[PDB]
Amino acid sequence: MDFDVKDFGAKGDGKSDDTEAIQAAIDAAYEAGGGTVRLSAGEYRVSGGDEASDGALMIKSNVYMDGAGMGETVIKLVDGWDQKLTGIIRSKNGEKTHDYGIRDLTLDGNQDNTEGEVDGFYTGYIPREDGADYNVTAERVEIREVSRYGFDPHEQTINLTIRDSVAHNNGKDGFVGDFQIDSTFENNVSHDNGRHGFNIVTSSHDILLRDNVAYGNGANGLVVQRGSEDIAHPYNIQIEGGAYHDNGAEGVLIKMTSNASLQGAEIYGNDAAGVRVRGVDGMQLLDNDIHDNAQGGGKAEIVLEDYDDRDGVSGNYYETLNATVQGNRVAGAAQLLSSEGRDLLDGAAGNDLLDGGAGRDTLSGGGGADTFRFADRQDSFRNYEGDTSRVDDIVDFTPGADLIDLSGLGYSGLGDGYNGTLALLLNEDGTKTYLKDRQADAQGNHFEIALDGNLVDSLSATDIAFDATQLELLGTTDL
Ligand SMILES: [Ca+2]
Ligand SMILES: [Ca+2]
Ligand SMILES: [Ca+2]
Ligand SMILES: [Ca+2]
Ligand SMILES: [Ca+2]
Ligand SMILES: [Ca+2]
Ligand SMILES: [Ca+2]
Repeated sequence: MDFDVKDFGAKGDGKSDDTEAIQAAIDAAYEAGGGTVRLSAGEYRVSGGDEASDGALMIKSNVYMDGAGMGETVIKLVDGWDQKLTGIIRSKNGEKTHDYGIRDLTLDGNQDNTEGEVDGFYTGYIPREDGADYNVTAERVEIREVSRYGFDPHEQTINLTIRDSVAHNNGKDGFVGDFQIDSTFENNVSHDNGRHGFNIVTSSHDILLRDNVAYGNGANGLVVQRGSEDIAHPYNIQIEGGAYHDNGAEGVLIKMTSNASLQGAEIYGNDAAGVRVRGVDGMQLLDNDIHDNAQGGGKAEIVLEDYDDRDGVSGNYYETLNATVQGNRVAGAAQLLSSEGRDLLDGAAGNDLLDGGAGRDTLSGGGGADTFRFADRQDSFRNYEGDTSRVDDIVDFTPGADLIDLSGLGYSGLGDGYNGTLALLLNEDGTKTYLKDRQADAQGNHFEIALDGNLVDSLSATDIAFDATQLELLGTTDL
């Protein structure tokens, strides 16, 4: 059978302290080897213990707590509590608790009637040490009015799944995954939180974020970040679907992360850029709908940039690398900058800036007047003796609108390809146009740019900026 807290003396009347009865039900379920602790409809008042790590209710291995539904079963911190409480429901610190979860209930932090930092649901083994909770589940759970963190799974947790859950009106973050491994957040809503809707931090890796919605938060709707500690970066973070809109900061912020992907999401109405990527080694930005961002100021809907933490906790400089930005609808300017490696960068209807950096890159501007910047002669070249092509190709250059920014390369204009000029040439097929420097460097490399189509007769000098003054007069972007 199931274990009913009201059979253990829980009143569920909104005043009596039901902590002991709920914990007795949990302990009885544990003694039998596992089970379900069921709470009928009602408001159950709970309190904490002697220490912060005691939380309020200590859930245990093989024990699931199952209420009557969000707003129907409410576990609410007692009025006047003035003690920091790390997890109204939590597992034990120093124990690798496993195969437990919470279903069909509301956790209420009673922040209006209590003092101190309170978190709703807390998991993990020990900060900074090895060992993990595993097989943790939260389904159809609402966490509200906690002072710091609504859902705060922590270090370490393996195979956590939070689904169909809501976190709202919490102090800092509705959902925060700290060192989650092989974990899934799906079909959740995080809104009206103090700082973040969703926060993936502290070396979390192999995380799926599917069809989540974040709005009304004081900062990012979703942030994937290393954190404030000198620790390993998160990696393998796959965001699919969902919406991140009307937040006080960027819709989606990804910084100091490896192999992150954001696909199929709707990102609009945010105060900062819709998508901001800072020092990410491996970033896929695919088939998103990004519009009407930067509502509190800013010039870009999408920002790709590095992160200089040389004066920070790590002392390192992190370059954004290995970017594939394709298929997005972006109703504004996109700053698509990358570095060494092959990058595929596609703009949208806005006035975009594209620079793939070193390596062989494929650039396309889409609609609007787009600037394609080439900042170094080593960033696009062909070696004829080796018959090796490392030539950036521009897919859809439009001479009447787009601009090639070569202002820092020391070329003076079009010509025969020697002595500071670039030769405008057509391939023998008529399908490709080339801007070629016919002078080889010491390594036998020729600086070249490939443009798909036949542009020998329409591409002119005013389409290329050869120095700083020409860039000043011809610039197509505010970036
Ligand atoms: Ca239920
Ligand atoms: Ca534990
Ligand atoms: Ca464009
Ligand atoms: Ca590149
Ligand atoms: Ca264009
Ligand atoms: Ca060279
Ligand atoms: Ca390049």
